[PDB]
Amino acid sequence: SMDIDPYKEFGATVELLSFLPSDFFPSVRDLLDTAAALYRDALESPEHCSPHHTALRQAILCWGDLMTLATWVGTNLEDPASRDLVVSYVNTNVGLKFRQLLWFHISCLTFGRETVLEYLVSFGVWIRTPPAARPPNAPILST
Amino acid sequence: SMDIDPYKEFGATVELLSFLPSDFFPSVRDLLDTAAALYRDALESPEHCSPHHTALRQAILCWGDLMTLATWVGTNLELVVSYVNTNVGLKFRQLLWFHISCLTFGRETVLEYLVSFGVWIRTPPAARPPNAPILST
Ligand SMILES: Cn1cnc(COC(=O)N[C@H]2CCc3c(C(=O)Nc4ccc(F)c(Cl)c4)ccc(F)c32)n1
Ligand SMILES: Cn1cnc(COC(=O)N[C@H]2CCc3c(C(=O)Nc4ccc(F)c(Cl)c4)ccc(F)c32)n1
Ligand SMILES: Cn1cnc(COC(=O)N[C@H]2CCc3c(C(=O)Nc4ccc(F)c(Cl)c4)ccc(F)c32)n1
Repeated sequence: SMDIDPYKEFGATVELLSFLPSDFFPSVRDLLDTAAALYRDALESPEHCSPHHTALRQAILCWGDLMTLATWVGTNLEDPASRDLVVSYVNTNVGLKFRQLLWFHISCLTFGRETVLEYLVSFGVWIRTPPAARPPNAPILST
Repeated sequence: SMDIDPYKEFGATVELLSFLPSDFFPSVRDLLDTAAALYRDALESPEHCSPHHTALRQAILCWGDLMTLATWVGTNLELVVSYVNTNVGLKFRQLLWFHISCLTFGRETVLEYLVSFGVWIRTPPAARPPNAPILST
């Protein structure tokens, strides 16, 4: 009966990240490509660097495990579309969680946590303003 | 792809933990229970506390997502649960044990114990002392 919030220690919460709609978040493919492109040397490094790095390290690997289970279904699980349904669960339902988690951490390193959090409410408020009055410019993430 | 080692930032490797045999590690139920008993308050806290705390936090939750998925397949299809607890179980048993033990007794102590144990257990019956080396504060 323990309840740990992956975001608590970084000044956010699961409720908060779910304020951004599903379709705001980049893909997992695109997210890992970006972590590598901007951070491989630090993630692969033997320094802590930041708490963010530590967490990101763990989430890439954890997504890894979920993906190596997804490959293992089929190549070991005999039945046909009862195999596809599992790999479909993995890539859409859990994938959303990790899309949230990875975004949060790459975006925090790239842009700074306090800037990430402000952009988060600002986009959530903005996107929910209906088209009728919602400005052309969604707010921006920068630095 | 990049090759990240979850142990590297704490001065060990996946290789080095595999030195300890499968049956050295407690069960996951037993590991999570100890995490809670010894650390619930720090793990649920809003401070980082330490890199070990940060990583362990993520591992518990990760194991949780795998259980979540495992409970899901049983009720949404008709096992896959064989693989989750046999193959993947061990990896999290290693990772959970490593971080809990590092916080409990100290990284450098854990690493000394880990080599001394792997050597000791490999010394065959005929000559292995009956008393294994000890892990303690
Ligand atoms: C050039 N510049 C300087 N500052 C800015 C930022 O501007 C915006 O994007 N404004 C947005 C804010 C939300 C909103 C609403 C609104 O009422 N939104 C809303 C949506 C959902 C809610 F739940 C609530 Cl309470 C309010 C109506 C009109 C708006 F223009 C805006 N640009
Ligand atoms: C002064 N100024 C004017 N424009 C700018 C820069 O504007 C951009 O084009 N910013 C982009 C960068 C990505 C991003 C995201 C985002 O979510 N990015 C993201 C973060 C982490 C990731 F891993 C990935 Cl794959 C994407 C959300 C909103 C954005 F506006 C922007 N400065
Ligand atoms: C001379 N002396 C001084 N103290 C003592 C008595 O100490 C013990 O009985 N040590 C035990 C403590 C647990 C443990 C483990 C272990 O790794 N346990 C473990 C670690 C982390 C966990 F999360 C869990 Cl559930 C179990 C491995 C070897 C051990 F010897 C001991 N004699």
